[PDB]
Amino acid sequence: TNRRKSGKYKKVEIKELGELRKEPSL
Repeated sequence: TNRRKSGKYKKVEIKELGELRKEPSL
């Protein structure tokens, strides 16, 4: 993207993996 919006964007990756349920992406 033209702007990464990083960190806030980066957490969305593990958020979709379910960090809200405590399921990690690692």
